[PDB]
Amino acid sequence: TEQEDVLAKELEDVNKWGLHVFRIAELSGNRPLTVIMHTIFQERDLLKTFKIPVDTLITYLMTLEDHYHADVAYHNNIHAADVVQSTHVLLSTPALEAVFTDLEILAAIFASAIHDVDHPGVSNQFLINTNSELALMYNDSSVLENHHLAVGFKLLQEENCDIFQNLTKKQRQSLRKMVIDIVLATDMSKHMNLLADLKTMVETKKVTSSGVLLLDNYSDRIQVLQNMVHCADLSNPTKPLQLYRQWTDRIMEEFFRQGDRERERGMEISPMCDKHNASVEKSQVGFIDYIVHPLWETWADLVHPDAQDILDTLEDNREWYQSTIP
Ligand SMILES: CCOC(=O)c1c(C)n[nH]c1C
Ligand SMILES: [Mg+2]
Ligand SMILES: [Zn+2]
Repeated sequence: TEQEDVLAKELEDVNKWGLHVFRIAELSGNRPLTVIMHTIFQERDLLKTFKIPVDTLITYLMTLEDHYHADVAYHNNIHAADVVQSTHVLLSTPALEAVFTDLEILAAIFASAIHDVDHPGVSNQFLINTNSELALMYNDSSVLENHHLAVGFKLLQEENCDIFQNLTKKQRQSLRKMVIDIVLATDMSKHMNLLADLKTMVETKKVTSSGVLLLDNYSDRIQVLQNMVHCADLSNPTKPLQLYRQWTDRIMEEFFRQGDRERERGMEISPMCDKHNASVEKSQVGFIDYIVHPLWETWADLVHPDAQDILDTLEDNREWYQSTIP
């Protein structure tokens, strides 16, 4: 049908920053994670490399996607698809050419796909403050992130869902460890420490004559993968403005809903969650200045000059949001 043809055409931009992910979500019947993951797995020849049966991949992807909440405005299957595709583009950076193995590539992409699964639309701090069952289970540390991992891995056990069935025991152990290390690193409470270590690597950077990064041990390799997926997670402000604005509307909706729950419970309303006392534009400029730009400028230095266009877009968007403040 016409819908299928237009979807296929939009998916031709899968290797580009600024993919029309919302349009893909609409055209696919709200299956952006399934179609984008499938497209990327075919593009990178991952099904053949890891002997993943196509039916198994689609079954797992659809099940995983079903565990993202359709009533959560930001932390849903569209965000997951976006982080997956963003990681996919970052992995193709010329400075990282042939740096990571196929298993490491698989781990980064899989981690991106499951990284927010079953997100309830409220923060770790909210879960801790409300004495939730999740915070009790996880002892207040990386509560959501531990849960996303547990669900992502548990779903592999469903009927015809083990996409890693033909990996060796060693490969399965290695992939699991890498995925856990990556998703736990998406917890924002770990941002400052991750950035500090990324800055240290940039200062002690070792490269070939062409500018390709030389990473030998696991500690350095996983650190780059952790920061890569963290950058992908925090990539909305670096995308074309039309996309960024849509992501902002979505996170503000989610935040305001959390603030409504806090207000009625007599709790202090979390930053950016009070719909009656919000400054959306000022908050975006602040988030770029204090979190997103420091991170992306450091990533840009690591892969210089491959991320210049991304950094340029970030700065363009910061300038535009600032202009909306009288
Ligand atoms: C698109 C704008 O996103 C944010 O402001 C934001 C913050 C702050 N925390 N998480 C997100 C996604
Ligand atoms: Mg998360
Ligand atoms: Zn996320």
